Amino acid sequence: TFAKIKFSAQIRLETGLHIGGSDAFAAIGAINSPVIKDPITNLPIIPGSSLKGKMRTLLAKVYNDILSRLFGNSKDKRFKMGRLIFRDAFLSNADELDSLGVRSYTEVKFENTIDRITAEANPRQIERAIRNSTFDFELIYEITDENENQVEEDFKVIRDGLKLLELDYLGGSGSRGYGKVAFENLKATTVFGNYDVKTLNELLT
Amino acid sequence: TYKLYIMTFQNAHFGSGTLDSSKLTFSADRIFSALVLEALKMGKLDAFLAEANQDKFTLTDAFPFQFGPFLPKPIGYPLQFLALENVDDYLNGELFENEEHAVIDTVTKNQPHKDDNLYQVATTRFSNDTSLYVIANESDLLNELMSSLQYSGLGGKRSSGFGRFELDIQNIPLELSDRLTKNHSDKVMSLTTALPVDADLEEAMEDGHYLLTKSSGFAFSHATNENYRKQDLYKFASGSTFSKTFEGQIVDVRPLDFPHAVLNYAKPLFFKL
Amino acid sequence: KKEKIDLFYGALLHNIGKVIQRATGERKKHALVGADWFDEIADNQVISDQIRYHMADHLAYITYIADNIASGYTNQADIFNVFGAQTDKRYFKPTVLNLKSKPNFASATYEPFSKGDYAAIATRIKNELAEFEFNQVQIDSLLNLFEATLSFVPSSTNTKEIADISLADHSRLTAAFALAIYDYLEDKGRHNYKEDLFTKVSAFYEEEAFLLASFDLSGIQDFIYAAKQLKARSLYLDFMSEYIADSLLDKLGLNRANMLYVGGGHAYFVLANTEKTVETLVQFEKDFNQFLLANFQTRLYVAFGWGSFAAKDIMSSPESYRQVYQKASRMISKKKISRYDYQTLMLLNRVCDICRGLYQFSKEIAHDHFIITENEGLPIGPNACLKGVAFEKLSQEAFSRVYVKNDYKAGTVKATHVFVGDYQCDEIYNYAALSKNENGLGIKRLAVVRLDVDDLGAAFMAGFSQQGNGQYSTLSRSATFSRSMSLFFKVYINQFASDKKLSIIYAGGDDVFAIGSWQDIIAFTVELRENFIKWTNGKLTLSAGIGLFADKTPISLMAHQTGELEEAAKGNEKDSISLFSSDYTFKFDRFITNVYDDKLEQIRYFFNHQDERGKNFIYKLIELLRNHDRMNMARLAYYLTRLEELTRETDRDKFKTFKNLFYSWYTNKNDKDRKEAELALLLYIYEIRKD
Repeated sequence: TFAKIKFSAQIRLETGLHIGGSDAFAAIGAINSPVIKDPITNLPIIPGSSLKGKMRTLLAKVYNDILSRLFGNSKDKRFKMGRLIFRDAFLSNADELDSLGVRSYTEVKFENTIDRITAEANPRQIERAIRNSTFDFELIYEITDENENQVEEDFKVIRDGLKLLELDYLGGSGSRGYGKVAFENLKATTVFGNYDVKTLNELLT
Repeated sequence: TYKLYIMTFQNAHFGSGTLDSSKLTFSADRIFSALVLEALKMGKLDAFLAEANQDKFTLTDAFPFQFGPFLPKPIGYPLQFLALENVDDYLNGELFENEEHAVIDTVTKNQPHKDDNLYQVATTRFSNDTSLYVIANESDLLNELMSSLQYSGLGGKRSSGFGRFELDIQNIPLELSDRLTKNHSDKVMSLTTALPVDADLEEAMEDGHYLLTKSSGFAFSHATNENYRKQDLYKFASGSTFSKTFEGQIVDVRPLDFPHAVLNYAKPLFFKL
Repeated sequence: KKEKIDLFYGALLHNIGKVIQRATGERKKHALVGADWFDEIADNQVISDQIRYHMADHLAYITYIADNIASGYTNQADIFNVFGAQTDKRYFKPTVLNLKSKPNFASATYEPFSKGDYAAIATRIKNELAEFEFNQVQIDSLLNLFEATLSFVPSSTNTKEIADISLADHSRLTAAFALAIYDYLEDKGRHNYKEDLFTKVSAFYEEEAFLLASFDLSGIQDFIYAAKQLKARSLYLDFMSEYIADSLLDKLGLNRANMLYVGGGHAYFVLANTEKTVETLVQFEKDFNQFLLANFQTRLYVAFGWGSFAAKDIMSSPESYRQVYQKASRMISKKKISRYDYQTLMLLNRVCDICRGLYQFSKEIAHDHFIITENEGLPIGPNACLKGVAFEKLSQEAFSRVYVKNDYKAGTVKATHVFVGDYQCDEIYNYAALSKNENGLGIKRLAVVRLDVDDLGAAFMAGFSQQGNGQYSTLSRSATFSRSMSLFFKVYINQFASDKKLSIIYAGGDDVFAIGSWQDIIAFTVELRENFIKWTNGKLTLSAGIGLFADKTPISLMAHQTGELEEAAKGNEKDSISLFSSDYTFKFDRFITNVYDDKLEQIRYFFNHQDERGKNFIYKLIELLRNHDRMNMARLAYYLTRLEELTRETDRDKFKTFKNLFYSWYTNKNDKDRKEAELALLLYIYEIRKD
């Protein structure tokens, strides 16, 4: 009864996002915070750790177990590495952003820090992705012997955690913009084994 | 022996000792532990152990596969990987490049509430053509477990993206499959991290040119509730050349007073030269 | 041993008359002059008679053959006259090693004198020497005395080809060969006579005595990698690389000056070629490697390799010498590939002990005397422990590793000098909270240098290969070159870091890693390169990567990022410096004489002598340097001409001069003066930022 029922969606940034980087040498007028990127393609990525942690911290606000068996726990011997594999999300519409005229897949937002009196400003350049970027998102959930009583309950947590991630920001300098995201085309499909996907695609969308 | 098992990764993590350092390839330890855990996740651990304890079961380490197979550098006769066409060309005396198969880059991550968790994870992002190909005895059980692995990842920090691959099970080129033995007697190279049984340790240590790797770390378990470190063994690396073939073992490196067996595939598979 | 000790002292005092032949000179032979001067110093009959008959009593014939094999008015030539250019002379000036003073860079004009101050050196020798016990306990400090004093006077100094090796190195190597001869003859057993094979026939030259042993402390680099602790760890490995040599010579019938190259991991020796020597070498290798298994578990491994070379192989011949090193390094590489014994892996496969030791040693790092105890802490060998002590001492020593001073610290007996270390000025969590100039403006930035010699492993065994197909390439020239590099990078660097707010974490020539505060970091790198090239007259250069980091950062990320910077500097032309980034990799000469001394002084002289232009003009110039289209030339032309007119007509001339210089090194097609100007503006706008 072992099945892998992979979720596949499209992350459309409804506001451009800035998922961090690694602190390197920045010059005087250069970018003070570049986005995390692919080293071989130089395109903006969304790491799977930055959806796992974000969705997990959103679902920890709702559900107090139910949370440990989807995101793992190094204690609690039955839930160690539980039931979800995230994946890095790459730009799906790289050509649709070349069609409607866009020079670079990242924008650079200039920004400052007016420091209460003296009232001297302090600028900043942070790099964002742009707000029609769409990322190829995958999420592998797994069916096993222990799953089969609690499979339906684990979709009212994944779908709820995507609905929460809609109305929260995603990955970075949000609470002042920066993270608005829409999930397009929620569909589930078995990529290994045998499981009916028609019953939860009705519950999706 | 039988067919290759081409594995296209795109951001895997193969940690060598620390989380901060990935090593571009995984030994037969890791692919065998992956197959054992994917057989335990299904209902078929004991069938895979019955196949693995049988003599004909082979696994070798992963080597790059940009367009053709690569092989580890034979230690000491005249790099780290050679093209399958360029092995005999290298052994008679030539020079090559250590081609860039991947970018090993680190990414800084944190846990935001804790304010003491600021870590780095080193990722081997492969280079749009490179795959890794374990050589194995083909079976329906093995292809079932391996096509299960391709949706379950491989390596470290998976469930965070790192290590999810896809299969291509291709036949061996006929100038490679001539040279894969287990019982030849003259000038052979191990292309998997093996360890001889004590009758052959003498003959391997005398006339052998080799490297030591320390296979240690924690034992993953669904039945312990805390994590115990394995028994920290040392084994002959890939590319280690010997006087002749030896017979290796599946080492039990279980923790002290531990429920199940923590195995370690160190049976060899050889390349003639 | 009473024969061997007298043989050793006579082999060092072989040519002590050759400084007394110079100070208060005569015409008579230097053998008689030294052997009569030595009679006024403690009057040892055997040693004095050995000096009477070294250049013609069975012991004296060993010294006679040792002079011949060691060999192969006018001032001492420098060792770097022999590398890859046949155009310099550049002699030295013989005074002293002061070890706490400025160097004596070889000048091209010191060929003349060779006479002046030798009376002072001879008085130093008479003062420290004359009250001497001549036991094997005091066998140590006489070598330190010779390398302190006789190290910059020349050898035989006749116009023949050598002209280069010092007296303190000819005597050292002569004592090496003399002890090796005595061991080969006494363990072959035949010694009747010593004279019977040496003085009367030269058939002794054509057989294999003299195994050149060696080792290699593998895994030294990855062992090193909470930053003073890293300096303590590197110095721990340095004392292990000393103690291996010292104990290996203790198990033999030898001492130091059966030695060559040390430092880093490598070391080279000269031994007997008896069976006794090779079985005690294999025994000592096995014992020390199972020590390293007991404490370090394959992270460190010693691999002794050796090659037996005949005496006429060094006499000349240019290819068989490298064949001797090839035999040696082939055995080292074979044991490096085939690490272990059989049961040492069988037995092997079935809060902290030494980290508490390294913590206590990181506390004790500030001392100078280092003592070898039976059980104190920090094991550096089988039945050995290593402690750092002050002069509150006299608790059961076995060696005293005195620090870089080696003359003023050489007051206690059993004193081996070590050359490592020093200048930790302030603690590392304050180097970015400094820089903080007295005017109060500057950017709070740690910086770190990693500089290494370019082409150094090629240098040690192939630097002397250029001048002449019949290459010079002596054992003694390789010894003096290694001594020069260890004397530069491990001693003199503490004087190039004299008051420069930094801390040198480790330094060996293979790599020099120095964190600090960034103005003095760049000043330290520039002074180090210029003093190095005055030290070496080119022909051997160094390349550096200078990172720049905020405070409260790791030293693993930091060291790795500036390692990537030094590798991007290696990739350029391997004579290059990469400030701060993966671009900006300038050649080092263009960085010194065309960024500091040319462009940044002309930027600083502009913006400090006018009030109307400020930071904003500089930022808008940095942007136009960073973009540089063909259009930005016209846009920069319009900008600078547009700001001509806006000046006060009293500063319009000075702004016009700066306009012409900036436009001229903007529109220069060669792309040298554009990225150099961009870096000069980055450094200038760094050094004038307020809080």
